[PDB]
Amino acid sequence: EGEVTELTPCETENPKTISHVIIGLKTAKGTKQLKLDPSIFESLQKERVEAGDVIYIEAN
Amino acid sequence: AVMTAVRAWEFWNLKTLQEREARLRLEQEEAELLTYTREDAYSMEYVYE
Amino acid sequence: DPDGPFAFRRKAGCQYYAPHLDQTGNWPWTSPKDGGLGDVRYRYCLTTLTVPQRCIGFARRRVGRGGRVLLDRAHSDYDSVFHHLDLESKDLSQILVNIKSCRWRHFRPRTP
Amino acid sequence: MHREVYALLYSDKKDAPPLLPSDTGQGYRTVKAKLGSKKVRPWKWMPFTNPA
Amino acid sequence: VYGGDEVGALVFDIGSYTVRAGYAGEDCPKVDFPTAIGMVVGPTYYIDTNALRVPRENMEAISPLKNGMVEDWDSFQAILDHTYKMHVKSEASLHPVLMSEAPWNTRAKREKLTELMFEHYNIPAFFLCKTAVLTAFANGRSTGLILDSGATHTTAIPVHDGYVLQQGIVKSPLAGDFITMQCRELFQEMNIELVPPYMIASKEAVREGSPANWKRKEKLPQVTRSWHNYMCNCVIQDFQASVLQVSDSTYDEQVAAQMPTVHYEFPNGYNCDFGAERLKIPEGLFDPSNVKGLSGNTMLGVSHVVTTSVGMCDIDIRPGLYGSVIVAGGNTLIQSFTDRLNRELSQKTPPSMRLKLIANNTTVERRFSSWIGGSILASLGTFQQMWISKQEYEEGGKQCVERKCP
Ligand SMILES: Nc1ncnc2c1ncn2[C@@H]1O[C@H](COP(=O)(O)OP(=O)(O)OP(=O)(O)O)[C@@H](O)[C@H]1O
Ligand SMILES: [Mg+2]
Repeated sequence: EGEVTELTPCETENPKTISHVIIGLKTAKGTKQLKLDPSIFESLQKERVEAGDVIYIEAN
Repeated sequence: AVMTAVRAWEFWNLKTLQEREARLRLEQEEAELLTYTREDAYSMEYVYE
Repeated sequence: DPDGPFAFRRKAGCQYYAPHLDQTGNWPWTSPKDGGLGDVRYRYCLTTLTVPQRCIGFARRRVGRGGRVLLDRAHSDYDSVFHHLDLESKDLSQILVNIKSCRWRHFRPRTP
Repeated sequence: MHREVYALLYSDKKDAPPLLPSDTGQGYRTVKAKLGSKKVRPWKWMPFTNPA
Repeated sequence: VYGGDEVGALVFDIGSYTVRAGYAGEDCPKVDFPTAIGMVVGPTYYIDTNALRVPRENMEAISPLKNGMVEDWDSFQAILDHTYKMHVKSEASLHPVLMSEAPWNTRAKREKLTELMFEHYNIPAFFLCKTAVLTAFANGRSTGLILDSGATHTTAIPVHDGYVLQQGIVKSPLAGDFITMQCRELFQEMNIELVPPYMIASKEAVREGSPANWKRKEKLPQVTRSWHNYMCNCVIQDFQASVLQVSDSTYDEQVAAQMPTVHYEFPNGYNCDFGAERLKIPEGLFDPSNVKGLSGNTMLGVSHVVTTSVGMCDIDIRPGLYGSVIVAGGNTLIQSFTDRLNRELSQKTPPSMRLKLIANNTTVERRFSSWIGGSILASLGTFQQMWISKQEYEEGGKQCVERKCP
């Protein structure tokens, strides 16, 4: 969980193709970048997550 | 071609993530904090129980 | 008799300071574990800030030249653990046990 | 490990820098109104008598 | 009551190697130009690096300081004028001046310096503090043993409560000049022709030990032997800084030979590996009995100078002296000098007293420690009572310095 600071997709050549979705999360303790599975892009737009939005992501 | 490209890409990704971790390590070797808020400096008293 | 050459003889209206025997003396700005006076103005203790809400590690409040109150910081090998430390694996477990027993003085800011 | 640290000038060459207090740390824009609402008091280069 | 007050005072630290000057409150001297100045037969004076490094006919290289004390007051006035006009860019009568002085400065020289500063420069206030006291203050220590190894002398000065214990001062002639002489002798033994960089028009890369393939500058004017010697001393000091290293323990030929060599390239393109000879030279500071100069001499090693200086003080203060050893001076920057000194002192210090060397092994903290302490002292609000005012110099006369400045 944390405040979203970036939602930059990671473009790549397929062996536009994305291989990861980097989400930056900020908390009062600090900031962390997560190399999430690309499929999470559907849920991000479904939830309308934007920079400066507080979110939480369950591991499972 | 897919069989060869998949392995070549997996290696490229391993290399790219290692370079990213190295860049993060370099960024963390740099000083993290140099300033703190005015409220913490004067508007509060530090206590311990 | 053996002491006689340098024997101690109290005199009326006099007071004396006992010599250091158990531990060699040290400067006031040094820990009592190192024979120092351990003067509290030079002591560095774990400190937590309000922004960011993270423990910065060992720190001491010092007034600067223009009256600006500065937080000096001391390096420690466990600095990463102190960064992770808040709200009270082997080294982390020992540190947590020491803090929960309040063996370490860890300051937190509060409004007056 | 050490419970507390003692030093005069600084503890070690690897010591982290001291944290100086400052406003505008979170950006100038957020503190624009606070800084703009006031005006600084005048400072002078003036002679002073030292009774010592 | 509050933080120390800054009254815009100046801090001057005129050493035999470089003249350090600046404004009080700063953490570093704003200027440090070589003390040696060019003189043309008052005589025309060339003082700063920009003027010293260009050849001139019938220009001699001289220094106002002798044995750590000013001898030629004309060159001293010239250096002060140059410092003011070029670097300070402020009127002397507007800023108080705090100057350092040698621990062994004479009364008459102090009086003459005070007279000069007040009559000639018309300064508003003056103060004269010892280099050892300023070095101790720069480290936040009110007491301790200062160990200064400059260009002229290696001196240990015991300081207690901010006062120099003059009876405990022990001085040795082994200093930067001795190391320069040793390097000169080594180059002479190796038949290395010291070509100053001003004589080199162009140079070509050559193999190790190969004869130098360099072109001499044309239309070069005749230069005095003093200026040529000064340039040679400059290149030798560069060699000292770049190559020389103090052995971590008592010098051994086998251990020195086993360690890797260091390669140095001279200005004329000549290059060679200095092998173990780079280690033998700094050992003379620690074991002078082995120096080719005079084996039977009475000079004392730096560690012996340290132990002797403390031994002359009250035993009640020796715990403070050993508990705070402050190393200063440019000659102490030689590699591993601090480590070797610490080892030798720990071996020679009594186990009943704690020995601690302050970790100040950096060029700025070692060379400018006196200036740093002077800036600190001049910036203290409590120090504003110590200033010698012009009115005080008028009423108490030239002798007033004897009582106001301890
Ligand atoms: N990094 C270095 N390595 C070796 N020697 C050095 C280094 N830096 C400076 N020196 C030498 O230090 C010597 C003394 O310089 P320093 O600035 O300490 O003298 P000073 O205090 O002005 O003079 P003095 O005490 O002789 O009156 C010089 O001869 C210089 O060549
Ligand atoms: Mg010196």
